Amino acid sequence: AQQRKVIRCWNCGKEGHSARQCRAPRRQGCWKCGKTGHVMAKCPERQAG
Ligand SMILES: [Zn+2]
Ligand SMILES: [Zn+2]
Repeated sequence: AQQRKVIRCWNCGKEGHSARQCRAPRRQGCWKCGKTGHVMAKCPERQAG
């Protein structure tokens, strides 16, 4: 049904801008999984937590 989306703001995920202007608090360091300061460079990707 509603199949349409505008530029999704990376970092927070909001159709309206990108990651250069978005820095909300809810932000998530990594993005392939979404967690916090941690990033793909050091993302555990599902661990013992
Ligand atoms: Zn945003
Ligand atoms: Zn991550």
